[PDB]
Amino acid sequence: GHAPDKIVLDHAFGQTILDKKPERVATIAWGNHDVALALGIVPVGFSKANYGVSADKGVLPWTEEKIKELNGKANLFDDLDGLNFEAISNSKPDVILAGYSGITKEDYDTLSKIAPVAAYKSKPWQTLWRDMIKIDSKALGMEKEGDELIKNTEARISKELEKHPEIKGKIKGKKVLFTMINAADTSKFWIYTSKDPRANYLTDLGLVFPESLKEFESEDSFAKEISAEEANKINDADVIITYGDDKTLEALQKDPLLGKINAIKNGAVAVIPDNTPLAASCTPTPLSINYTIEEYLNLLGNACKNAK
Ligand SMILES: O=C1CCC(=O)N(O)C/C=C/CCNC(=O)CCC(=O)N(O)CCCCCNC(=O)CCC(=O)N(O)CCCCCN1
Ligand SMILES: [Cl-]
Ligand SMILES: [Fe+3]
Repeated sequence: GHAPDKIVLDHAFGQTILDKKPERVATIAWGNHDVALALGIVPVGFSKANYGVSADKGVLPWTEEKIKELNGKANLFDDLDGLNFEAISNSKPDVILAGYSGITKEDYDTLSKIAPVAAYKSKPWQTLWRDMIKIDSKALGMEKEGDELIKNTEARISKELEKHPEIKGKIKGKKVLFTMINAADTSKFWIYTSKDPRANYLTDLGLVFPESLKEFESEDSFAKEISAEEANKINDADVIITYGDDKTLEALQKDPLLGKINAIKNGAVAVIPDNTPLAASCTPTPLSINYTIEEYLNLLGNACKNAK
């Protein structure tokens, strides 16, 4: 029969060429294994999740669910402390997926000696969920199936919003900032920029970014650390999203500086329970979205009710 053409990947570290569809697939960093799994491929090895589950388990629920539905088993790399090059070698992969990753040039070179690497396009950790699918699925020789995975995922998002008309209308057009605010040390906090997939995902849910975000937008990173003394700059946000717990909101409202911020003052804050599957899903994968989007929308919806 007719064999597939060769695959040319243009990424941040140059170019990667595959001559056939890889049968043995390794993935690293975050989420890339879910792209392979959503395409019906069980990886010969992938990185332990360093967020959302105990280190003992190391695998997120939607990821584990798909694996068992494929009658496969989870082969985890012991790489919570950093890339485990030997473990990757032992898996004998034909390709290494890293479309969403923070690997360095040094990392890429070592990995490429093991197997062809699908790296990110621009800067570390600056890959949006659609682009993550595009990169990873192309490297698997499943570019066409990848475009259909994107289509079906976009459809799942849209249908879920349609299931909750009140929430959809409530959050539509609301100005949002995804942040990391620690109620313990409120002297400074993080704001994730539009280059970050967990911020971009919010625009898929119907929300928009305030114009103040542009000031913090840059080529540097996916997140910007700003002082609490500059908190007035984000008064144009209707709703603020941050990781935290059941004591976070009240602590922020009682903060002398942060408590003056409109969204915080109004209670228009979506607190995502830190180190839970829900929290981990905020940087979306095709598997995570289907698993958590309804719970996510309920938090966002409740926060946007307090928005003026
Ligand atoms: O390796 C990660 C772990 C979980 C993660 O970083 N998160 O942001 C999820 C919520 C984090 C929880 C508690 N962690 C830490 O608070 C520290 C600061 C932190 O993670 N931030 O996002 C703050 C801006 C970052 C510091 C730059 N650090 C890096 O560039 C690493 C990737 C980084 O910190 N990025 O956020 C890119 C993310 C790949 C998403 C998940 N992979
Ligand atoms: Cl509703
Ligand atoms: Fe982070």
